[PDB]
Amino acid sequence: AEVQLVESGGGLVQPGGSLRLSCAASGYIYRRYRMGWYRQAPGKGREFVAAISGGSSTNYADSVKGRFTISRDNSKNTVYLQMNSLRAEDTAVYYCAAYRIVSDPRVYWGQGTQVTVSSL
Repeated sequence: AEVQLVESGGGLVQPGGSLRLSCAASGYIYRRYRMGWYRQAPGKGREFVAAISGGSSTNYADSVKGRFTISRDNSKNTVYLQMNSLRAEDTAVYYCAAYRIVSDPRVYWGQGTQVTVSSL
């Protein structure tokens, strides 16, 4: 079975703005895998942002709860991360991830998409 993760939607935006990240996964992943978003700012490591599906309820980091919204679109096999009320601390490389703890010893990562929040 094919395994592929395609991210998009990043870029530059003013503080208080909105960006929408997407992650199209192959049907083998989108159906039976937990899929989460992680971000890595320059100088730090990857940290949890939001996750969905996989039988588990939707989860958010406390710093983004109420601002970010994760969702699924069955007609596109795509997970979306809506980011509203963005701030400078949100500047990072956002990674889409898919993993299953029970049987698969692997976690699948996307290539990363840049999200910059500059005041100009």
